[PDB]
Amino acid sequence: MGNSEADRQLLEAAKAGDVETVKKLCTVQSVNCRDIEGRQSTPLHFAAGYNRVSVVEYLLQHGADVHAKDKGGLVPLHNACSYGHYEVAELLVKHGAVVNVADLWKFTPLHEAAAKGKYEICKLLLQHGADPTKKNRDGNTPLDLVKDGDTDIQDLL
Amino acid sequence: GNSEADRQLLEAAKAGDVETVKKLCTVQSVNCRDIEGRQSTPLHFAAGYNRVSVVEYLLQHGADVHAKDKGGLVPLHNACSYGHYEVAELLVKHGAVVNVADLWKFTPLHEAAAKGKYEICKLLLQHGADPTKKNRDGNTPLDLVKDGDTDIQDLLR
Amino acid sequence: RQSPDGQSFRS
Amino acid sequence: QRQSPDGQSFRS
Repeated sequence: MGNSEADRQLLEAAKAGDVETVKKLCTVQSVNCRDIEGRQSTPLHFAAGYNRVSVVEYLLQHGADVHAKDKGGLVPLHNACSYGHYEVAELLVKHGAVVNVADLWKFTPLHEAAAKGKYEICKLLLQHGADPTKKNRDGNTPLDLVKDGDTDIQDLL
Repeated sequence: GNSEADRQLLEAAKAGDVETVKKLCTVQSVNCRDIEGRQSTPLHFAAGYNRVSVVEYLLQHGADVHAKDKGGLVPLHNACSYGHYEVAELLVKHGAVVNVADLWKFTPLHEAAAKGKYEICKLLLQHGADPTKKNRDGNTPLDLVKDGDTDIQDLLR
Repeated sequence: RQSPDGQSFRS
Repeated sequence: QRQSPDGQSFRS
């Protein structure tokens, strides 16, 4: 089974930053619908990972769930951090995003940012109390995931 | 005042309204200036307000990375002052001069440093930004760093 | 473990 | 005096 045409259109619009279509399709029932076809992202996951600030804003003001997890355990903040979207990350935290949350393999937003080499995001998450000693399933901290030649995030971490 | 077309183009650039930019932007209009503000061009507006699609279209349609507003600022100043990394990346890729100075001799690195933007500073540095250049006051970008953005200070050290 | 939905750059 | 460039830090 697939999503209704309307939830499909809502998810697409969020991925594309089409705030006018989001307004049209966003209700209390639909706001946290899931892309069952893909990896079960909510509109907010899509908006966050694609850096659609105006959609993130609208979604959050309409009861979007900062705690909702996709098929792999990720919350929208993971998406924002993995892709280095600083403002989005800041908006999520401002609206209640838990910074220390872990996905199914115990990766935290900070693991993501570190591995991705996203310096400002690391500082942001730390500046907001993210725990650098957290280990994922492999026993790796965020520091452990920092690439060689990325000397500057190491010292930060 | 500006012609209506020019006014609409400048507003659309500020707004990130790329479809309206595409309809108004010609070789004659692309570097028009806002005579009722600080003589920003459409690229100054798009860069300052982090309109990536607009920045990209404009760069591909004759927009001048060397154009200066009433204060001698080029669009890279705008991007750096407001911490828009991708915008700054796009400007530098299209040949923005990293060491350009405004009327007070502030360089983009002076702006990034004062506004506490690390990755921007790192980008400018990697591109030959001169951390020793002094503005008219005798201040280097290092001089302008807020104590304590010690990472920035260390970067510029 | 696959990527999240999204991308780094708007360009 | 020197003035801010046109722009803003956050889209929101």
